[PDB]
Amino acid sequence: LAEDAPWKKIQQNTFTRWCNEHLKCVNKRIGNLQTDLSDGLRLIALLEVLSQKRMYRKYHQRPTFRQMQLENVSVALEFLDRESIKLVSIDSKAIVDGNLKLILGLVWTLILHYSISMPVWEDEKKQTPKQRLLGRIQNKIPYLPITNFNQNWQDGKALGALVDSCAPGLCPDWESWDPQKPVDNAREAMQQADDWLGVPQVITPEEIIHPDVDEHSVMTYLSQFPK
Repeated sequence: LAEDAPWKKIQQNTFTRWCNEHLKCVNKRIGNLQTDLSDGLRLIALLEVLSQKRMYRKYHQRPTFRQMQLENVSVALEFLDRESIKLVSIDSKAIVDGNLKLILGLVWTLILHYSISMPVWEDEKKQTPKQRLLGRIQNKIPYLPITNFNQNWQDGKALGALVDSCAPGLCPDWESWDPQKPVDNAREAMQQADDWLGVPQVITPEEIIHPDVDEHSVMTYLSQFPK
Protein backbone atom coordinates (compact mmCIF):
# COMPACT_ATOMS: atom_id res chain seq x y z
CA LEU A 1 0.00 0.00 0.00
CA ALA A 2 3.10 2.27 0.03
CA GLU A 3 3.90 1.95 -3.69
CA ASP A 4 4.74 5.69 -3.61
CA ALA A 5 8.00 7.44 -2.60
CA PRO A 6 9.91 4.75 -0.61
CA TRP A 7 13.67 4.03 -0.69
CA LYS A 8 12.71 2.53 -4.08
CA LYS A 9 11.63 5.92 -5.53
CA ILE A 10 14.55 7.80 -3.93
CA GLN A 11 16.88 5.28 -5.59
CA GLN A 12 15.23 5.59 -9.02
CA ASN A 13 15.34 9.42 -8.65
CA THR A 14 19.06 9.36 -7.62
CA PHE A 15 20.18 6.84 -10.27
CA THR A 16 18.32 8.92 -12.91
CA ARG A 17 20.02 12.18 -11.83
CA TRP A 18 23.43 10.47 -11.87
CA CYS A 19 22.85 9.16 -15.44
CA ASN A 20 21.67 12.60 -16.49
CA GLU A 21 24.78 14.34 -15.07
CA HIS A 22 26.78 12.13 -17.47
CA LEU A 23 24.40 12.35 -20.43
CA LYS A 24 24.50 16.19 -20.25
CA CYS A 25 27.83 16.29 -22.00
CA VAL A 26 26.42 14.53 -25.14
CA ASN A 27 23.13 16.50 -25.16
CA LYS A 28 20.91 13.75 -23.88
CA ARG A 29 18.66 13.16 -20.90
CA ILE A 30 16.41 10.54 -19.34
CA GLY A 31 12.86 11.49 -18.26
CA ASN A 32 11.91 7.97 -17.09
CA LEU A 33 14.50 5.24 -16.34
CA GLN A 34 11.89 2.51 -16.95
CA THR A 35 11.38 3.49 -20.62
CA ASP A 36 14.22 5.76 -21.81
CA LEU A 37 17.03 3.15 -21.98
CA SER A 38 14.79 0.64 -23.70
CA ASP A 39 15.85 1.35 -27.30
CA GLY A 40 19.54 1.14 -26.24
CA LEU A 41 20.68 4.54 -27.57
CA ARG A 42 20.83 6.43 -24.26
CA LEU A 43 22.49 3.39 -22.64
CA ILE A 44 25.16 3.29 -25.37
CA ALA A 45 25.70 7.07 -25.01
CA LEU A 46 26.02 6.74 -21.21
CA LEU A 47 28.59 3.92 -21.61
CA GLU A 48 30.64 5.96 -24.11
CA VAL A 49 30.76 8.97 -21.70
CA LEU A 50 31.70 6.82 -18.63
CA SER A 51 34.33 4.76 -20.48
CA GLN A 52 35.54 7.55 -22.84
CA LYS A 53 35.51 4.92 -25.60
CA ARG A 54 33.15 4.56 -28.59
CA MET A 55 31.21 1.36 -29.30
CA TYR A 56 33.35 -0.96 -31.48
CA ARG A 57 30.23 -2.74 -32.76
CA LYS A 58 27.70 -1.23 -35.13
CA TYR A 59 24.22 -0.61 -33.76
CA HIS A 60 20.88 0.72 -35.05
CA GLN A 61 20.75 4.54 -35.01
CA ARG A 62 16.97 4.48 -35.61
CA PRO A 63 15.84 1.45 -33.54
CA THR A 64 12.14 1.60 -34.43
CA PHE A 65 11.68 -2.21 -34.36
CA ARG A 66 11.94 -4.43 -31.27
CA GLN A 67 14.72 -6.59 -32.77
CA MET A 68 16.80 -3.44 -33.34
CA GLN A 69 16.31 -2.34 -29.72
CA LEU A 70 17.30 -5.81 -28.37
CA GLU A 71 20.46 -5.70 -30.49
CA ASN A 72 21.40 -2.14 -29.31
CA VAL A 73 21.04 -3.26 -25.68
CA SER A 74 23.08 -6.43 -26.45
CA VAL A 75 25.85 -4.23 -27.91
CA ALA A 76 25.86 -2.21 -24.64
CA LEU A 77 25.87 -5.32 -22.38
CA GLU A 78 28.61 -6.93 -24.47
CA PHE A 79 30.74 -3.76 -24.26
CA LEU A 80 30.51 -3.91 -20.43
CA ASP A 81 31.54 -7.59 -20.39
CA ARG A 82 34.57 -6.65 -22.54
CA GLU A 83 35.43 -3.93 -20.00
CA SER A 84 35.37 -6.74 -17.36
CA ILE A 85 32.44 -5.04 -15.60
CA LYS A 86 30.53 -7.84 -13.87
CA LEU A 87 26.77 -7.86 -14.48
CA VAL A 88 24.26 -10.08 -12.73
CA SER A 89 20.81 -11.31 -13.83
CA ILE A 90 20.56 -8.90 -16.80
CA ASP A 91 19.66 -9.68 -20.42
CA SER A 92 18.61 -7.48 -23.37
CA LYS A 93 14.82 -8.05 -23.07
CA ALA A 94 14.97 -6.96 -19.39
CA ILE A 95 16.05 -3.46 -20.53
CA VAL A 96 13.95 -3.36 -23.71
CA ASP A 97 10.76 -4.37 -21.82
CA GLY A 98 11.18 -2.01 -18.85
CA ASN A 99 12.05 -4.36 -16.00
CA LEU A 100 12.71 -1.51 -13.54
CA LYS A 101 14.20 -3.83 -10.89
CA LEU A 102 16.90 -5.06 -13.33
CA ILE A 103 17.44 -1.62 -14.89
CA LEU A 104 18.20 -0.19 -11.38
CA GLY A 105 20.62 -3.12 -10.85
CA LEU A 106 22.45 -2.26 -14.10
CA VAL A 107 22.76 1.42 -13.25
CA TRP A 108 24.08 0.52 -9.72
CA THR A 109 26.77 -1.66 -11.41
CA LEU A 110 27.85 1.38 -13.47
CA ILE A 111 27.87 3.69 -10.39
CA LEU A 112 29.83 1.14 -8.28
CA HIS A 113 32.34 0.59 -11.12
CA TYR A 114 32.86 4.10 -12.52
CA SER A 115 32.06 6.37 -9.54
CA ILE A 116 33.14 4.31 -6.51
CA SER A 117 35.52 1.49 -7.56
CA MET A 118 37.61 2.90 -10.47
CA PRO A 119 38.86 6.29 -9.18
CA VAL A 120 42.10 6.26 -7.10
CA TRP A 121 41.08 7.66 -3.69
CA GLU A 122 43.01 9.95 -1.30
CA ASP A 123 45.49 7.41 0.08
CA GLU A 124 46.24 5.86 -3.34
CA LYS A 125 42.85 -2.98 -2.35
CA LYS A 126 41.64 -5.98 -0.34
CA GLN A 127 38.59 -3.93 0.70
CA THR A 128 35.37 -3.57 -1.26
CA PRO A 129 34.31 -0.34 -3.02
CA LYS A 130 31.91 0.34 -0.10
CA GLN A 131 34.62 -0.05 2.59
CA ARG A 132 36.90 2.19 0.53
CA LEU A 133 34.21 4.90 0.25
CA LEU A 134 33.42 4.69 4.00
CA GLY A 135 37.14 5.01 4.85
CA ARG A 136 37.64 7.89 2.47
CA ILE A 137 34.71 9.85 4.01
CA GLN A 138 35.70 8.83 7.58
CA ASN A 139 39.14 10.36 7.02
CA LYS A 140 37.69 13.71 5.91
CA ILE A 141 35.60 13.88 9.10
CA PRO A 142 37.72 12.05 11.76
CA TYR A 143 35.64 13.33 14.76
CA LEU A 144 32.40 11.67 13.71
CA PRO A 145 31.85 7.89 13.56
CA ILE A 146 31.04 7.19 9.89
CA THR A 147 29.91 3.57 9.66
CA ASN A 148 26.91 3.73 7.29
CA PHE A 149 25.29 5.59 4.42
CA ASN A 150 21.92 6.10 6.08
CA GLN A 151 21.46 6.99 9.79
CA ASN A 152 24.83 8.84 10.08
CA TRP A 153 23.49 11.40 7.54
CA GLN A 154 19.96 11.84 8.91
CA ASP A 155 20.30 15.10 10.92
CA GLY A 156 22.12 16.89 8.09
CA LYS A 157 25.13 17.85 10.22
CA ALA A 158 27.65 15.30 8.94
CA LEU A 159 27.05 16.82 5.44
CA GLY A 160 28.06 20.21 6.87
CA ALA A 161 31.14 18.57 8.45
CA LEU A 162 32.17 16.88 5.17
CA VAL A 163 31.64 20.01 3.02
CA ASP A 164 33.57 22.28 5.42
CA SER A 165 36.32 19.66 5.65
CA CYS A 166 36.78 19.91 1.88
CA ALA A 167 37.06 23.74 1.98
CA PRO A 168 37.12 25.19 5.54
CA GLY A 169 34.83 28.21 5.68
CA LEU A 170 32.03 26.74 3.52
CA CYS A 171 30.08 25.40 6.54
CA PRO A 172 32.19 26.58 9.48
CA ASP A 173 29.40 26.49 12.09
CA TRP A 174 28.08 22.99 11.19
CA GLU A 175 28.47 21.66 14.74
CA SER A 176 26.20 24.46 16.04
CA TRP A 177 23.44 23.53 13.56
CA ASP A 178 20.09 22.42 15.02
CA PRO A 179 19.83 18.62 14.53
CA GLN A 180 16.01 19.10 14.54
CA LYS A 181 16.29 21.09 11.30
CA PRO A 182 17.63 18.29 9.07
CA VAL A 183 16.36 19.46 5.64
CA ASP A 184 17.67 22.99 6.36
CA ASN A 185 21.06 21.56 7.36
CA ALA A 186 21.29 19.18 4.37
CA ARG A 187 20.13 21.91 1.95
CA GLU A 188 22.82 24.37 3.14
CA ALA A 189 25.64 21.77 3.08
CA MET A 190 24.63 20.32 -0.30
CA GLN A 191 24.08 23.74 -1.96
CA GLN A 192 27.56 24.87 -0.76
CA ALA A 193 29.07 21.68 -2.28
CA ASP A 194 27.13 22.28 -5.51
CA ASP A 195 28.09 25.95 -5.80
CA TRP A 196 31.74 25.66 -4.72
CA LEU A 197 32.95 22.03 -4.80
CA GLY A 198 31.29 21.02 -8.10
CA VAL A 199 29.21 18.31 -6.44
CA PRO A 200 25.87 17.86 -8.19
CA GLN A 201 22.76 17.21 -6.10
CA VAL A 202 21.98 13.79 -7.65
CA ILE A 203 20.11 13.10 -4.40
CA THR A 204 18.07 16.01 -2.91
CA PRO A 205 18.20 17.34 0.71
CA GLU A 206 14.66 15.93 1.34
CA GLU A 207 15.69 12.51 0.00
CA ILE A 208 19.07 12.15 1.77
CA ILE A 209 17.59 12.74 5.28
CA HIS A 210 14.47 10.60 4.68
CA PRO A 211 14.21 7.82 7.31
CA ASP A 212 13.80 5.25 4.49
CA VAL A 213 16.75 6.37 2.34
CA ASP A 214 18.72 3.48 0.82
CA GLU A 215 22.52 3.35 1.14
CA HIS A 216 23.13 3.08 -2.65
CA SER A 217 21.58 6.51 -3.23
CA VAL A 218 23.64 8.13 -0.47
CA MET A 219 26.81 6.38 -1.72
CA THR A 220 26.14 7.63 -5.28
CA TYR A 221 26.01 11.23 -4.01
CA LEU A 222 28.96 10.99 -1.60
CA SER A 223 31.22 9.24 -4.15
CA GLN A 224 31.30 12.58 -6.10
CA PHE A 225 33.14 14.50 -3.39
CA PRO A 226 36.49 15.94 -4.54
CA LYS A 227 40.08 14.77 -3.97
